[PDB]
Amino acid sequence: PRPLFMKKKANDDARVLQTKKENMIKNIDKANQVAKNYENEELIKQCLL
Amino acid sequence: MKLVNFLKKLRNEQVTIELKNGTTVWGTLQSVSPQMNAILTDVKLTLPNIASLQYINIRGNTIRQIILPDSLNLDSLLVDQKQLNSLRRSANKRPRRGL
Amino acid sequence: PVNPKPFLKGLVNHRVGVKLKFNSTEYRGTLVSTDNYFNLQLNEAEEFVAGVSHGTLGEIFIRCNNVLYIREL
Amino acid sequence: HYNPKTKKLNLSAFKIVYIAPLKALVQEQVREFQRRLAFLGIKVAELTGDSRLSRKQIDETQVLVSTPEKWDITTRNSNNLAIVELVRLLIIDEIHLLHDDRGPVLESIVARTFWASKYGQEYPRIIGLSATLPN
Amino acid sequence: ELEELEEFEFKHGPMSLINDAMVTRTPVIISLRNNHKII
Amino acid sequence: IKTVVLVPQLGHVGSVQISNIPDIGDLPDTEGLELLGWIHTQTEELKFM
Amino acid sequence: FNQEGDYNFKYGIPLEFYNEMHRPVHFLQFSELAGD
Amino acid sequence: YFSQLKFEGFALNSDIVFIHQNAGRLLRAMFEICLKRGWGHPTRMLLNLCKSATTKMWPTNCPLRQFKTCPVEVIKRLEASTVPWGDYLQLETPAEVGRAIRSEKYGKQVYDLLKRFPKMSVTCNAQPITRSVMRFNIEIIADWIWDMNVHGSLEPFLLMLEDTDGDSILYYDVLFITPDIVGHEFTLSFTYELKQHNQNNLPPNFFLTLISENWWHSEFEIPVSFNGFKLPKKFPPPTPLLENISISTSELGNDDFSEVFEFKTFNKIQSQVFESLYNSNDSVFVGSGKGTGKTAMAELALLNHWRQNKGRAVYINPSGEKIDFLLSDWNKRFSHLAGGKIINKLGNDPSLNLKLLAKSHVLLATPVQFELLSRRWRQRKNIQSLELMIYDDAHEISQGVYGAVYETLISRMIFIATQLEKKIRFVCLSNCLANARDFGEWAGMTKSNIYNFSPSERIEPLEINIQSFKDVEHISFNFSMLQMAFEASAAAAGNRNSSSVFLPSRKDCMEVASAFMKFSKAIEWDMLNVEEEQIVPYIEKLTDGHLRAPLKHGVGILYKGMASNDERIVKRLYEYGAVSVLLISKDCSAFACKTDEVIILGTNLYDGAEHKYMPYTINELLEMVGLASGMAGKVLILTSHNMKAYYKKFLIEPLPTESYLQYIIHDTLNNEIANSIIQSKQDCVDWFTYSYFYRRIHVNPSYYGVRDTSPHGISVFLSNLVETCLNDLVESSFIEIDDTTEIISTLSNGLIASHYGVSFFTIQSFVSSLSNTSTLKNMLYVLSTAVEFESVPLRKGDRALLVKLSKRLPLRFPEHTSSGSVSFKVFLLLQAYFSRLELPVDFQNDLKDILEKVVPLINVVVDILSANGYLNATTAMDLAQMLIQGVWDVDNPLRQIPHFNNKILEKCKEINVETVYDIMALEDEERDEILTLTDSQLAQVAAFVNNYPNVELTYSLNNSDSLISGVKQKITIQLTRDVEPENLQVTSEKYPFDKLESWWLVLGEVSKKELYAIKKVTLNKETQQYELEFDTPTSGKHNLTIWCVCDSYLDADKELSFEINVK
RNA sequence: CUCCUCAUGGUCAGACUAUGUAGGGAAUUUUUGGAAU
Repeated sequence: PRPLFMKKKANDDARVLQTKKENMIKNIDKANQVAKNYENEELIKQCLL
Repeated sequence: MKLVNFLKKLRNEQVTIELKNGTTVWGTLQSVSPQMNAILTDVKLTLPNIASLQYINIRGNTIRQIILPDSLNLDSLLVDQKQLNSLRRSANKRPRRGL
Repeated sequence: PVNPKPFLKGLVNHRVGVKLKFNSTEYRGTLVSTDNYFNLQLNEAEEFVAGVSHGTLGEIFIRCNNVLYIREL
Repeated sequence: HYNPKTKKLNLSAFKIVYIAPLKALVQEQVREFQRRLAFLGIKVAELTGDSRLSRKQIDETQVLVSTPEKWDITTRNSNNLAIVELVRLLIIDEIHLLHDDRGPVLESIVARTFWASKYGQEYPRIIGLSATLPN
Repeated sequence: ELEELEEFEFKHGPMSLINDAMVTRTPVIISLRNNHKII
Repeated sequence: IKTVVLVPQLGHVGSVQISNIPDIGDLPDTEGLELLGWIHTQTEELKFM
Repeated sequence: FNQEGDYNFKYGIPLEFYNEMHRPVHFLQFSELAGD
Repeated sequence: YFSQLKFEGFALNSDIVFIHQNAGRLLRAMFEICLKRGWGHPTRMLLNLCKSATTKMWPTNCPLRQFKTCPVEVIKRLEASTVPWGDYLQLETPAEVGRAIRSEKYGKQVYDLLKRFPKMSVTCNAQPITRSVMRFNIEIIADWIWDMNVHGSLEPFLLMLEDTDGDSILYYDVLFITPDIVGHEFTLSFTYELKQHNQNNLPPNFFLTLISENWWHSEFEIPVSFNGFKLPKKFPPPTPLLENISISTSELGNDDFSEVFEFKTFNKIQSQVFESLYNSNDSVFVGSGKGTGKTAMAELALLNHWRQNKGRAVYINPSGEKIDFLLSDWNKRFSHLAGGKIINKLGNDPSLNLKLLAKSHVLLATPVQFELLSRRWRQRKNIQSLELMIYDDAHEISQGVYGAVYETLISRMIFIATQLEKKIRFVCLSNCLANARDFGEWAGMTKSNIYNFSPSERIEPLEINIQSFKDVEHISFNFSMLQMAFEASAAAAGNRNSSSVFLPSRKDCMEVASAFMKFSKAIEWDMLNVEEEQIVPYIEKLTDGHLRAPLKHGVGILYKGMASNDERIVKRLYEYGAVSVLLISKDCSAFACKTDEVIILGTNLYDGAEHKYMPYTINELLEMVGLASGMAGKVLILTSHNMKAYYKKFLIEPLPTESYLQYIIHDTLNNEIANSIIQSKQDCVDWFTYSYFYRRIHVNPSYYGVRDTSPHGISVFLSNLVETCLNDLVESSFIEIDDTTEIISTLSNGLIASHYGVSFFTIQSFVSSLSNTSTLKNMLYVLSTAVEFESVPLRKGDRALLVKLSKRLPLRFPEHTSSGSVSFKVFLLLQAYFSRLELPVDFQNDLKDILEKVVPLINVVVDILSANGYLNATTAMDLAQMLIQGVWDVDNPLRQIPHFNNKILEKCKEINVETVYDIMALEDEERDEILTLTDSQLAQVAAFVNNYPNVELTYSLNNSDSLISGVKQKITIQLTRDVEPENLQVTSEKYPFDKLESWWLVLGEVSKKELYAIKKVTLNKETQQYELEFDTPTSGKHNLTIWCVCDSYLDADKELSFEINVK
């Protein structure tokens, strides 16, 4: 009750992930440094703007 | 292998160290350096009339011999470094076993 | 050059005697082997103290550091 | 378990338990036992609570000073039963604790000592120590 | 390779006496520098 | 609907900020999974978006 | 958060909107309440 | 407290001290409770909380805090950096880590500590066993580097199997990752029964999540993929048992066959099959049950075969120890009644088992042996003519790779039947199987011929009592198990019943024996039911150095490797009732001691190779429950909770049978190509049409990973598999494929590999390691690294003792491979074979197994070097000699002669003998002086001397004057033997298995280390000639040295050197 | 535990400092004794 079969029928990315990951970490690192730097203001902010 | 490691195992052990100068030492090993420099506490020391000393550090080369307790398990303490070296050193058909 | 190591290698499998620095002990026996650091192994060893036979020791190991000299007998 | 002639102490034979209700009093007791038992070369260490003894040190030790709760929980566990059998000497300090609601733990421990070990069946020495009490 | 050579040299050298001692569990006598002997 | 895909977002009351369409080709059990749509929560009963 | 930016994805169980992973700022503020 | 807040007002601080001491307790309790309940949302969060009580921190505080050496500034920076933890873990370059953590200092330290943080590449392949039961094969890799200070003793990791939501827990287990497991590819298997609705409609995936009980934020969750997993049909019930007893020994035709069975009336199950069995000649699936005699039914089949004047019979059981017992019972009775028939058991040699295949009417062999012998059916025409086969215990085709070997044999025979148009009667004897009818169908059978019964059909009602205990998964047994076993034994002993307990090892048997004695001494019953003075006369021998004291108190010891006499005494005590209790190790399930009751203590046995305990096969348990029958059959099984549902189902209900060919396909297809039946890939697919595998992949495609279920889908998936196979073979140089359907040819590697039957992977390993200028140590290592040694067991003691043994051994294992791997053990046991150490009886068995494997392997080692044309094959030959004999080449030739020891060797030095050939010239009086010993040993020595020939090496060259470079130059070497052999048997004490002698003729030049020619010869005659067709070397003068080297006997090396000038 | 070597990440113009599945701490200036009497 079983049919016969035919053999003819069958017949860098990781580095990029690690890289984009490194750029994500570094960018978040620069951003975090910016947050640390951010961590009177009305008149000074008016003078800047 | 290195017996000094076997000495390193000997912390908190009460021992009597005979020394090359003939001095007898009795105390609990706090540590032994790899130099076999032995630091001990609660030490009675007899120079060739005992002096009682809180802590004594002995330079390894001066140690003649160290007499260990008879209760110590030498079979267990001797085999370490070989196992550590083995640990440092360390397909279809996988299951010989079935269901 | 004839080095102490080759002379000693040729001395293996021969009856030898070794005078230690103390001179308190000399050992006469067949020279079985010697290692690179020059420790000595003798067989059928005999001990001569003060030039007289103390006794027959047998298979014996001599710490290198004690050896004053070795001579062939 | 220790010969008068041969001065080697037999470590693996006897085991000792001292039931002191409080951690602090356990501590005090332990220093006392160390002071008095130092000449035989005995390890007197605490089994209870902040003591934090593991599976091994119990085997290594000879004299134990425990609080009732932690001793109950140690002897309740099925794997250690060898240690429980090894203990010859069960000391109960302040048996008058039975009045208070921790005392239930002591009587449970007592019941376990008599009734629970019948397969080895050698009953340890039990010493109660208490303030003077009626009945 | 170096480890192998060291173990082998140890085996066929004068060290063979103390190696043979450990394997056979045989007694040996050691003349020491203290003028004491250990059997 | 076999696969819900939860994505980077910052929500507000009645509004939300959402990242791009996800690139999920790498994972298994994705053999041509088409993009059906998206789902969201609200508290107001509307017949329109 | 970046409105257009790349992210890796995986199968798993999603967390609560207010869950410990989503509220890290609160722990530094919580211990910072007593300070040091 | 989680956040580390010490306080000024100390009332709060006192309360928080209380919470400090009891918090991890309470939380841990809640976690365990939820885990018992099987609730997904709470259990993970509770596990995190427990971790937080233990290590005092939050998830949002980085796990670097719990390192003792990690500094404060760094952890502050990471807390404030708002970065996913996975990214930091994925970072590799240390400088790049320092840049990522934005402090250049300490970066290297941080990366070191990361590689000290747990990191797992985890995979899981689920697969259904049947529709209800679902087995998960998990591959758990551990990439982190160990530290005893930081990590501690071991790493407990909780493995959760939870549903697609994460709502409820399906299955859970705690697993210990030891220092040995880290970095190895570690498989973990478990089963789960499904629900009714989840059975009907099934989810896209289940979540498999690993969490550290200690380490923070491990969180490795890999989806367990269900995509088009289609479950099979409802299990069909077995053929019914009608009520008839009336079939008996009177029905059979000739009355000489009625004196056989030592009973008259047959059993209830045998009476059902008897009509199709004894009368007709058709293909019969006899089927089920261990207790109901399958031996008896096989006997009937054999008689039916003889009755028709047929005469060739193949009885195949996988258990080699019960084969021997069955041979002992058959030869004394069956053989003499027909009156001529030769019953034999096959040995390790292909040549010897061939000569037995000729001489003997009936052959008994393991599937591996007879598959290896029958691999060339075209070339051996005796195997084309085999009329009748009994496949005994066909349920063991499920068992590992060996079951796949055994279906390769079955498929090969069926392919032979179809190809040769031969009528071959297959009698398939097996256990209760749910998928049995499909299995018979593929064998050329009919639904009427198939008889499958349920396990409950047996005639001795047997209560299977399974009892589950806690924290047992990581241990062989615990103390509660031991008590309960003792209680059961006491019930049996107080009753008239006799009882037995089974154990993982000899060590475990000893431990349980001492324990039992301690239990007995207190209670009334230590009783042996016999006086204490009777028992010492039986145990006078005292072999098995501890078997005395346990057996003296009424508990016997039984394990493989024992002194046989001593074992037999134990068994006799049991049968006579002297010992009411018997402790049998696992491997001795083949020794069937009928019991009134059976206890099974521990379901977990340790193997080193796996590096964790693994539960027993349900097959082993079956062979372990066949022993006991009553007044009422009683079986106690001491099991875990995780294994309870697996044993409680598959013991009572039939075993679903599957096919493991998909693992061995490389080797199998290699074999087919070597036999050149499969000329092309089309030919191979048509060959895979005969597999029990094929039928199976159709009925249950989800188990084999073929997602498409359909004729086209099957075809595509199968062709994919075979294509992958062919690429491995051409890359490994087993074959070659070229377009003109398509043409495939065989190379020298595939030839030998397929002929000896060594697996593809082993051959590939040999190829990778073996080169020119290789040493004997390297060759021996290469030999030790193989897949054939997977079946050599280790529990922890074998490995530690290997370390202790290594002081005393001639060689030293290569430093860059793993000590725990079975290869190192094989290495040291070969060392202990070369030097005759006094081995523990545990290691003797492992040595025996190794020896059963090695001879083909060492043949492959010498021949592969010949194929690569290196003259160092001499050393391989010497090593092979050493394996056949048991002595080194340089150590002493004298020790080769059987049963020599130091003292006796000295007498040989006394008479100044060097070679063995001088012993042949000796006379009787001198021999008597040398050996004073027993008569059997003297006889074996005499046989050794006789069959060890003094053979002379002579050559005759065609033309010495005309010598042309690069031409095929035929030489005729005349070889002549001292005595013409009666038979070729090789005699060795330390190599128990039988060997036929052979020889290698060798030609090569010493300085270049080039072997020009080699040939193998079996010298039956006294004098022969052999023609080496060998290409000549380059121009000029060429040294050519011919060796005649025996495969068996050392110091037989006969050499003749001659030089020719080639133009 | 300590010093060296090596590797390494960083900083400075070879040196310094943290970490390390690393090697080591018996042949003249130190730790495998010329000490012993």
